Amino acid sequence: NMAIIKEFMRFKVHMEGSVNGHEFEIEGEGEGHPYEGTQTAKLKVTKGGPLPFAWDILSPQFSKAYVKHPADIPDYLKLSFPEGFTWERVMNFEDGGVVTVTQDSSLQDGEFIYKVKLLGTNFPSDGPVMQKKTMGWEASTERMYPEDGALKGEINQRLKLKDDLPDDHYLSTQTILSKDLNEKRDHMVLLEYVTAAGITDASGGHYDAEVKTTYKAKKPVQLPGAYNVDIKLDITSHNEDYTIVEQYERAEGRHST
Amino acid sequence: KGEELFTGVVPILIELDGDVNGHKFFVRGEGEGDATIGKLSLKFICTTGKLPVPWPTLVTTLVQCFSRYPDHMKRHDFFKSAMPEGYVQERTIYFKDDGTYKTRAEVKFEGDTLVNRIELKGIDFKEDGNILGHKLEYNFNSHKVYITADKQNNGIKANFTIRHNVEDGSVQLADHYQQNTPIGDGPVL
Repeated sequence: NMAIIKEFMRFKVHMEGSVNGHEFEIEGEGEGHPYEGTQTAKLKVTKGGPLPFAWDILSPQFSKAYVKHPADIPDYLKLSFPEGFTWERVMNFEDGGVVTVTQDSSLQDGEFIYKVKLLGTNFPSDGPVMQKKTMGWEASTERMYPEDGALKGEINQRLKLKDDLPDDHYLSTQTILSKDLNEKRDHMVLLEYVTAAGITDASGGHYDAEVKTTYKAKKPVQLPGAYNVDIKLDITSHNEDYTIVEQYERAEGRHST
Repeated sequence: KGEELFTGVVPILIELDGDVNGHKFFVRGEGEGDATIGKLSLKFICTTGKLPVPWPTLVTTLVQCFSRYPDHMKRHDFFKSAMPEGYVQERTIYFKDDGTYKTRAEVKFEGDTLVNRIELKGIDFKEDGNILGHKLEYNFNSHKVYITADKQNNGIKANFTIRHNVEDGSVQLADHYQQNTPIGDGPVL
């Protein structure tokens, strides 16, 4: 009927959080097309600015009512309204850093209301998060599936690191020198083979996080089967110290197999 | 990026103006590199008549952008990254118990061909030494070029030792100290 969620919706978001002992608050405004899978937001740091850490760990915490769902796939979070839903999330980064979130999504006066509480913990001081070496998120796929009477999701999320240098490696060389027997000038004929080596593991460009989210509707609505959601988050702009940031996201659901 | 340029066979032009202990010479060469297999096929010609130095000594001097970088190491390729703009390759070669080469080269794209233009100056070479005396065998051996990226130059550093077989059975070593640097001003990655 689309009487509750319109084709275009605005939301308001508040985040209070503490990362490595640094408190802060963020208030922001956003808008988008819930059925098209597209949304934007402009965030402002209202307290504890500027932030000593990378913005990229906060960006995924700013909206799953905006995911585009096929008709045969029940939209669990859309159906949760007007009452709304909450979600809680655990991000485990490869270097031991952890981000935890609890959020509340409600609907008032034709606008979504987001309330966020966050903690980052055990981030190494020379790590890319505290060193602001992150370049933003790679496109993600969240595996969704019903469990414990709720909707859960699972992401292997790649964060791009600031490009440093070639690092350390070597080149293996082979060369044969010959002569052209019909060549009347002093000359050298050469054939050479060079291949690079010294690095196996292949990833110094990326910072990985194991993410597990739980989405609970405040009222008992219909749960979908197991499926996937493709997600891409972009930072469209920002100021120098990242106290003002604009974001964009596209998310669309599809069948798993 | 630049990897697109090297996805296939690339024609090569090389020009060298040398000076060694006053002996002046010019060497030109032509051929094609393949970066996918890391192969080089080239023929070089001295236009000044007799070459005052042995050919093997000019080999390292005479286009590492054609080195094959395995898929996982592709982001670590400095040479292809500077293209088409190109890079400046400087070396100082210490020949054991002998003189030293000093080279400055610009490796870039002129049209569809990869161009390497070198300027070489040798000094302090023994008149009866292995180089000026032409005692080196005609052949080359396998080596390892150790590459480390250096700091403020927005580019890479390198060093390695070349083993030149001497016809008397001994070995003439050449210590290479290399540094590179882009041409265009901006991000390389």
